[PDB]
Amino acid sequence: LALSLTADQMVSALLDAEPPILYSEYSMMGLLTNLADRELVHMINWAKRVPGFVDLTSHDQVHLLECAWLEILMIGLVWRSMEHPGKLLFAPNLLLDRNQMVEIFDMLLATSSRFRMMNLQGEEFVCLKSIILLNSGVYTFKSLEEKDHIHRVLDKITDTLIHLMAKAGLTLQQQHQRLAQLLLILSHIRHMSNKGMEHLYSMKCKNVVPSYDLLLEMLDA
Amino acid sequence: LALSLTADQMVSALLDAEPPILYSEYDPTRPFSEASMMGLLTNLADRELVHMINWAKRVPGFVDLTSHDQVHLLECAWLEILMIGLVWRSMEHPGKLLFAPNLLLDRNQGKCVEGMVEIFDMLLATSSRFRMMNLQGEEFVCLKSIILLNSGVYTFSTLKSLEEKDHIHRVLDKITDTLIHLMAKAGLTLQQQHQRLAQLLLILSHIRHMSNKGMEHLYVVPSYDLLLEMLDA
Ligand SMILES: O=S(=O)([C@@H]1C[C@@H]2O[C@H]1C(c1ccc(O)cc1)=C2c1ccc(O)cc1)N1CCCc2ccccc21
Ligand SMILES: O=S(=O)([C@@H]1C[C@@H]2O[C@H]1C(c1ccc(O)cc1)=C2c1ccc(O)cc1)N1CCCc2ccccc21
Repeated sequence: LALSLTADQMVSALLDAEPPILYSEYSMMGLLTNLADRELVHMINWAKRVPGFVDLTSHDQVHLLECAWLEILMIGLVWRSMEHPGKLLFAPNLLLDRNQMVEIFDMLLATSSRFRMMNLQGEEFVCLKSIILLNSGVYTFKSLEEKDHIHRVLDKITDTLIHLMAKAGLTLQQQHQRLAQLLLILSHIRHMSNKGMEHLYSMKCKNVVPSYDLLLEMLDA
Repeated sequence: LALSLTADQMVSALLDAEPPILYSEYDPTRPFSEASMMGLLTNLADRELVHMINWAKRVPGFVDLTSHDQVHLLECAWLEILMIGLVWRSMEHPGKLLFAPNLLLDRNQGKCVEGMVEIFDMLLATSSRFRMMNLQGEEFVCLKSIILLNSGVYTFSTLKSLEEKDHIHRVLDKITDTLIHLMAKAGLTLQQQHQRLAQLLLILSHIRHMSNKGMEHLYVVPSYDLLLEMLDA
């Protein structure tokens, strides 16, 4: 069914699957871990709604989640903070400036400024967040049939991004230029995820990273 | 004048700029130890680096940047650039990484450095992906230039600094134009063109991942001062 969707159907699906913006519950690391943990529960249920994701085996679903989770968290943060220059909107009651580790903060800030400079639209945002889910773990995996399916869904999402842009009036040159601009930021999101994951470790927080079994269990629930 | 180039002139510039293929040390002691394999790899990478700076200086637009920004882009990109070169050299050697014509390593050989094998498998997967896609040489040089300009652009305050970033993004747009031109010229439909562009750019995210994972183990890394001195020479 996912491969028969039109660009409008794809966008409508992803917009309806969007998680809500959560609040923090009242240390800073404690507040952020608690927020991320509640965000993770919504992310599984969002992932199940990304067209094509539930066609994969449970093992492959876990592997993609297991690789994309912090990138998804981060891209959501950068989206939330777009309209707050100089600050990261972890939650509406948890808005941070740099003075409040700083290297990654600055990288997140730069990404928000870039989305702002590009006038990133929410319909584009949801497509990119789906791309991360399906792409981040695909090169590190039935497996053949599974990878083929993932790449066909990814092509569907490209088509949808191009359709969105054409509908907005972008020339053909502009469509491809913007498509390349958006995807290249995904290489910066990966970078930031890997450094975040390195920073979690150096803070002695290797325990907050969701394990394969946690994801599998959350997904079977 | 970099942004005045046509697509055909960009491809020609990038092809002419390609670095040479170097050899590894001749007849090393085999089987390798951890230390010895690392030694060989470090020595090869150190010598590749010099030619990488020569190549970088010929990537259109690169020398319009300040020396400080040129070094910053190379600090961020060098390992990704070495890795994409490795993956390209290895396309026609499934299951194997052609570090040099005289250093062709399979997976079991990666195990000799604890933790290496996981990056080894990622590199082999990327080479299989390029084979599956029938990556063309002209496309490869465009990709490798994208990594140089993009990897460090987001971590550059002043009018000049915004002009530097704007210049980088404009050159990146030109290379996008060039990739599309190559694809259209090959006969791909518009739909195919956009799909193939996305597929190529998404592989860049994986190469970044591998570079992050390998840099972690490096912690060998070329210093700011080394790169600056090489750039002025
Ligand atoms: O890289 S960080 O360690 C990590 C990435 C991002 O910020 C942190 C975090 C997180 C993830 C899962 C955890 O269990 C706990 C924390 C992130 C995050 C959380 C929710 C969200 O919706 C989006 C992103 N980091 C650097 C910059 C600022 C900062 C301040 C305090 C502590 C850490 C950091
Ligand atoms: O990703 S790795 O860090 C990096 C990729 C490739 O293998 C390594 C290497 C390299 C780079 C610079 C060095 O000074 C030394 C080694 C590589 C290399 C790639 C292209 C090229 O043209 C020349 C060298 N890595 C995996 C394999 C074994 C290994 C063992 C210990 C820690 C890391 C790794």
